[PDB]
Amino acid sequence: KEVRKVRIALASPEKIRSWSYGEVEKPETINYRTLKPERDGLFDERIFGPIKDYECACGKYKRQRFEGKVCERCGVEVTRSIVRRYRMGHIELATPAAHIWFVKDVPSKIGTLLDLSATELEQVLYFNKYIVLDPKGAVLDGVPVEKRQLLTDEEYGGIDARMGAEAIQELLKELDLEKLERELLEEMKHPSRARRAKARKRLEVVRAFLDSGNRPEWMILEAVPVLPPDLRPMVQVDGGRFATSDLNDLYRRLINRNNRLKKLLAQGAPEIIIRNEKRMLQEAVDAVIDNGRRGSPVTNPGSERPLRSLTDILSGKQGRFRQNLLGKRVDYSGRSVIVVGPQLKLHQCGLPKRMALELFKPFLLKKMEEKAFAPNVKAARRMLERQRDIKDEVWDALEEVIHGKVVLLNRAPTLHRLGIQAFQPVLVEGQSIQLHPLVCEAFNADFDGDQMAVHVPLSSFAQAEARIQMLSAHNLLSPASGEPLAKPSRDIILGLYYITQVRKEKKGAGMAFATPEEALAAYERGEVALNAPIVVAGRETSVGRLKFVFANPDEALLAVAHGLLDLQDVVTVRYLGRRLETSPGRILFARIVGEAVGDEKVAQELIQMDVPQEKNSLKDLVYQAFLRLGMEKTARLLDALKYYGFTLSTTSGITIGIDDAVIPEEKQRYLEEADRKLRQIEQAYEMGFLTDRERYDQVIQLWTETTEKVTQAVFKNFEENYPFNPLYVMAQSGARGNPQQIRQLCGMRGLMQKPSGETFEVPVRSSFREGLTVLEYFISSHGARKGGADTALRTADSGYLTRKLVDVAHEIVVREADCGTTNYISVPLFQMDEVTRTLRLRKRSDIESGLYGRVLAREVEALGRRLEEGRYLSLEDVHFLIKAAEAGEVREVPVRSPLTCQTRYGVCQKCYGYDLSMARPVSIGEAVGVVAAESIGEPGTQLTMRTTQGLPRVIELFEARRPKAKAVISEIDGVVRIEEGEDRLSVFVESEGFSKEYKLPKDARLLVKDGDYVEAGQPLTRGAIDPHQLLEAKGPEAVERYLVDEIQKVYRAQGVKLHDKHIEIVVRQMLKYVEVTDPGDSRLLEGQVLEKWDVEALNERLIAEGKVPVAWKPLLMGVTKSALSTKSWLSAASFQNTTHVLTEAAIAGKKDELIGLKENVILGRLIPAGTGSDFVRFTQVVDQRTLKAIEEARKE
Amino acid sequence: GKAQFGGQRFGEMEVWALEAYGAAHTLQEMLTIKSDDIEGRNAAYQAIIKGEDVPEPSVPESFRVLVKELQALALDVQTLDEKDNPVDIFEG
Amino acid sequence: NFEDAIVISEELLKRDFYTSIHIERYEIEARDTKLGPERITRDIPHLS
Repeated sequence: KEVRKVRIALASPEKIRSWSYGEVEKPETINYRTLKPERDGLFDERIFGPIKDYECACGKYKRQRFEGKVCERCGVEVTRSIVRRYRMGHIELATPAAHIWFVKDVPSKIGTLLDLSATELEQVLYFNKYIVLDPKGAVLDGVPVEKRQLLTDEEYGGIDARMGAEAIQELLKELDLEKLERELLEEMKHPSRARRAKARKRLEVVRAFLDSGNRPEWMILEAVPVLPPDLRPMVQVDGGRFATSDLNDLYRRLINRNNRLKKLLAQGAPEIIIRNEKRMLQEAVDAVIDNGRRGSPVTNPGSERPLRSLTDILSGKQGRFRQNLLGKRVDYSGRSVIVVGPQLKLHQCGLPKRMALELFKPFLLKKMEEKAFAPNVKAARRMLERQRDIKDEVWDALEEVIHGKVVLLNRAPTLHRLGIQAFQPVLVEGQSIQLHPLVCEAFNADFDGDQMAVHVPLSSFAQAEARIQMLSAHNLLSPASGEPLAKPSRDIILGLYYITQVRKEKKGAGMAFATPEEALAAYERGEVALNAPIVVAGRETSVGRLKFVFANPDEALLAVAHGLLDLQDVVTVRYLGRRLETSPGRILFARIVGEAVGDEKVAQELIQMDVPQEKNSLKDLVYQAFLRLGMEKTARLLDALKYYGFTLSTTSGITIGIDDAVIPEEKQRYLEEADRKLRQIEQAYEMGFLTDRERYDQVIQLWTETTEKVTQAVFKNFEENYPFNPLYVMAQSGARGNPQQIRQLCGMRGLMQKPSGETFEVPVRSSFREGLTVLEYFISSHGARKGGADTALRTADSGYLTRKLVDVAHEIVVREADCGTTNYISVPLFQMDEVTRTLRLRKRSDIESGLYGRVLAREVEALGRRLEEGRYLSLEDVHFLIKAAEAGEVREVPVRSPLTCQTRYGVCQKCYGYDLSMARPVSIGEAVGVVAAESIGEPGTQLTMRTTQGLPRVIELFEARRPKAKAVISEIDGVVRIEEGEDRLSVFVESEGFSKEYKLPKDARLLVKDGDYVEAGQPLTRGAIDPHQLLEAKGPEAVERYLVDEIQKVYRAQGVKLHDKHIEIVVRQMLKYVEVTDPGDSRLLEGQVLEKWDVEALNERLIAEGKVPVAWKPLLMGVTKSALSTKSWLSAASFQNTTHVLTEAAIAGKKDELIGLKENVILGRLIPAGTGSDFVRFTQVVDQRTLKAIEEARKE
Repeated sequence: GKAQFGGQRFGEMEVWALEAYGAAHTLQEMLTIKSDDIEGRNAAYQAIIKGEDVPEPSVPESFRVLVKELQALALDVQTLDEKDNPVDIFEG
Repeated sequence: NFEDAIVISEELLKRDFYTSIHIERYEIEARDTKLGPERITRDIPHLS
C-alpha cells in the first residue's frame, strides 16, 4: 500500500533512541589518510549502513540472500551502500535540553504553556544561573513565594528545585493536563479583558497537547539524534582537503561539550564550574539547531561565516521544502538557440542530429541490438563513441527511433501551460533548433538568438500525457481568454492580404452603367485602344468585369499563369453555384482554405468572401473553423495558411524603399497653418488676453490637435493613393504597425513627456523619414528609457504576482460535476458610470469574458428564443444576449460561476466549466487552481509599474490594503448636506436621527452633491473602496464582486482580455476563512475554513443535535495572509519563517491528507490532478478476447 | 561533466504549467528519475538498456530525505492512509 | 527570416566572408596531499 497522509508527531527520548540504529556516543569521524569512520563516531559504518557495495569493512559473503550480515570483528551489516541515507544515530545526552523551537520561536511554546514570566525567566532558567523553584517544599523564606518561581542566585534560599532544563523537564511532567482546561475555563468568563486575553491562548497549546496524543516533557531532549552521513557528506575536494556539509562542524562541539562536562561530574564537583559548563550544553544544541539566534553566531576558528544549522538547512532558500518547486536538474535534457521551421508542419519540430542523438543514447542502443546490427548492448555503446563521423545504417535507426515519441519545449521565462509543448521532432542540419511559426506567440517566441529547452519523457505514460495534452497542435487556444493563439500573423498576414485586397485605378471616370454605355463590344475595344483601364470606377462595371468571363476557379487562375491579370483584379467568375465579382486573388484564398479544410463548401461559409483579409478576420475563421471542425483539421488550416501565405507573401515581392515611407502633401499646409496659430497666441499673450496658464494649455492642446491631423491625414491619402504601400497595408492587415508608430515615420512625432511628466511647448516637426534634428532627439529620447524602465523593473519581479497567486488556488480543481447548488450570480451588462452616472452597456470583449462559456442559472426569455436552465452558451450564444439588451429585454444575465459553487477544495464542473480553451465543457480534474493563476499574471508583464493603476493596484487588491485616501464610505442609508467652504471641509450622512460626521482632509474631490439619496456601503467621496471596512458592514460576496471587477478594470485598460472566472477562482480563497463567536468545540477565535465550519455547523444540529451551531463571521485574507493559514503544513512551510509553522504544528498531531499540488509535490507524488486524479486513473483496460479467459477464472 | 556533458535545470514555472496540464507523471518523472531519487535514475537508466516500462519509482527520494532531515531535528513525521494506519516509508 | 530571422547565401562561406577566430584557454592545478603529491607526466596507465 502507498501513502495517503503525513502526520508530524513530536520527538520522544525513548523513540529518538529507538531509531539511531547505532549510538554515536562517540568522538569525531573521518580519517583522510585512510578513508574510514573512526572506531565508532560520525561515520562508523558498523552502526549505519556499508559505505561500499554490500560488503563489510573486512569482507564477507556479499550474497544477495540469507538476510542478516555481520561478523567476528566486523559487524557491518551487509545491505547495500545507499541506506547510509536514512539510518540515524544518537548522542544520549548528559542531562537536560531545549529544542529552541519551544524557547525562542515566536510565542515561546514553553514559556507559555507554563507561564514562566514569558521570557527572561526561561532565559535565566538554565544559562545565567538563576534557579528555578520546582517542587515541593513548603514555600516562604523572607517572603511567601507562590508555587511558581525563580529565586535569584545569591538570593539564597537553597534549591530543592535545581536549574538547567531538568528543571523545566520534571517540571512539565508533573503538570496536571486537564485541570488547566478548568483553571483556564474559569478565567475565560469572569475576566478583565486586558491580560485575560492570553488566558485563552494558553489552551491553544494546551488543548493542542491534549486532544493530540502528544506529550510535553519530551520538549526537553533526553536524546539529541544524529542525521545520516550520506546526507551531511564528507566529499573529497581537490586531493586530501575536504568539504564537510558545514552542519557537521556543529554536531561537533555539540559532542565536544557533552564530553568535557560528562567528565566534570564523574569527578570534581566544583559547583560554580558545573554551571559555567552546562551553560554550553544548550548553546551547543542551540547553535546546531538554530545557530543564528540571539546575537552570537558560531565562529569557526578563522572565518566569520555563520555556518548553517538544522534550522537553516530546512529553511528553504532551497531548504528541502522550496528546493523542489525551484529547480532540480533533468537527466534527459538539452537546450539551444532556436530558428525558423518554415517547412516544419505545426506539430513537427527541430532537433539537429548532433544533440538529437546524445539526447536519446538509450533507446537507440537497444533498438540497435534488436536490429541485425551491433551484437551486444554495451558492445553497441562502443560504436557511437568512436569520436565522431557516424555510419549510415545508424541514423536510419535514430529515426525509426523517434517516429512516434515526442519532446517538450520551453522558452526562458515559461509562464503558461503553453510555455511548453510537444512535437514529433525531426532530424535536421545546422546545430540550432528549428521551431514552427504560429507557436511563437505563446512563448512570445522571439528570434534574436533566444533559446528554448527540450525535455524527454520515458514513461509510456508521460509521453502519452504530453501529445494528448501538450501538443501545440492539440492546444490552439488560450484558456487565458478562449481565443486563438496559433493565430497566423506578422507576415502570413501580409501575404493573405495582398492576394485578397484587389485593386482600384483611375484613368477612367464615366465608366459603368445599368444599361450598357454605348455597348460592350465598344466598352471594351475602348480598352485595347487606351484610356480607362481594366478595373476602375463605374456604376455597374469595369473592363475586367467583362474582359474576363471565367467558368472554373481553375481558369481564372490558369489565367494568372499568363500575364493577363494579377490575382487582385476584379474579374467575373462562376464559383460553385453563381456569378461572382471577386478577384482571382480572393477566390484562391477560399480553395486554399477549403481543400485543406476538406469541404470546399462549408469553407466558403465561415470565410468573409469579399473584403481584405486580416488579423481579426481569419482569427474568427480560425476559431470558427475549429468550432464546426475537429482540432485535427483546424491545424492543417492553420498550417497551409502559414505556407500558402508565406510563399505568397513573397511571390508578391513587397519591400521597404524609404520612398515608400510616404509623407502626405498636406504636411506643409498643416504644419504651415498650425505654425501660424502660434504667432497668434503669443501675440495674443503680448497684451493680456491669456494668463500664463490659459496660455500654456493652448500651445499644447494646439500641436496635439494638429498632430492628430498629421496622423489621420497621411492616412486618408494612404487609402486614396498607394493603398498597397508597404507600411500601411501591414498596419491595416495584421503584419506589423499600429495606428501610432506609422506616424512618427511619415508625418511626424509630436510633443514629448518631460522627465517629470511635463511636456515642452516645443514640438517634433520632423518625422523619421526625415533626419530628425539635434534637439528634437535630445527631448524625444527620454521616452525610450523612461519607457525602458518599464521593460526594466517590469521584467525583474519574476512572476511576483504569479507566485503568491499560485500558492493560493493550487488546490482548486475540477473535483466534481455540479456542486449541486441552486445559488447563482447576477451578471452586470450595463455599466454605471460612477461619474456622469449616465448609463451604457459594456464594450464588446468584456462581456465575452464575463459570459463566455458561463452556465445559465435561471433560464432567460428574449427576442423569442428561449435559453433553458443550464446550457453552455456559445460565443454566438453570448453574442446574442448582447444584441438582446441593446434591444433591452434583460438586465442581469444570471449564471453559475465559481465565485460561489460549493465543492470547497476545488470547483464543480457545471460551475466555471467549458473554456478548456478547447471550447468544450471543462473535463474533470483540470488544474484550474493554477490555470486561473497562470493566466492572470501572464499579462502582469506589460502592466505599467510607474506610481494609481496597473500592477501597483493588483497588489493592493488581491492582497487588499486600505489604499491611499481611503475613500469615504456610507456606512448606513439616507440623506446628506455639505458644510463650510475654504476652511474646515467635511460632509454628513444623516438619515433619520443619526447624523454621521463624515469628514474630508481639506483636499477632497467628492461626488454626491448636497441633498442626494442612498443605500448601504457605497462609494461616497470617490477615490477608492477599502476591502475590510466595506465587507464588515455589507457582506463578503459584495466585496468579491468589487474585487475582481476592480482588478479587471486595470487589465481592461491595457488590452488585457481574460475570462473573469479566473480572477474569481483566486478571490474564492480570499474568503475561505472566518473568525468565531459562541463556539461548540474549538477555540473561541481560531481563524477558519468555511466547509470545516459547516460539516460541523450542519452536524451539531442534525445527527448530533445540540452543543451550539458555532457561528462565524466575514473574514478577509489576501493571497499572502491567505495561504499562510491553510491547514496543510508541508505547503504551509515554504513561506515566511517555517520554524513557526512546524513548531506549533508538530505539537498537536496535525495531519495533511496530501489533497493539494504544492502539497504532494514537495514530496514528489503523482499530483491529485488529471491523470493523477480520482476519476480517470483507477481504470483497467480490456481487449475483447482477453475478457473470456478472465470470465472462466471467476466462476471457479 | 567530465566525459559526456551538461545538466539542464527546471523551475517552478515549468512545474505549475506542468501542473497546468494534467501532466501527472510528466510532472513526477520530471521530479525523480531525472534528478535526486538515486534508485530510479539507475533503475530507469537500466530500464531502457532493455526497453521496459522503465520507471515507477517506489517513493521519491526527497520525501524520505526530508522526513529524515526532520527527525534529524525531532518530530516523528509519521504516515497513514485512508483508514489511518502505520506506514513503512523506508523498508530499511 | 520570419519575425526577426535572416537568410544567407552559401556565397559568404565560399568567400569565407563571415569567419571568426577564437582561442579557448584551458588550465590545471596540481596540489600537495596526504595521499601523496600530484605530479604530471606523459606516463599514465592503461592509456594506449
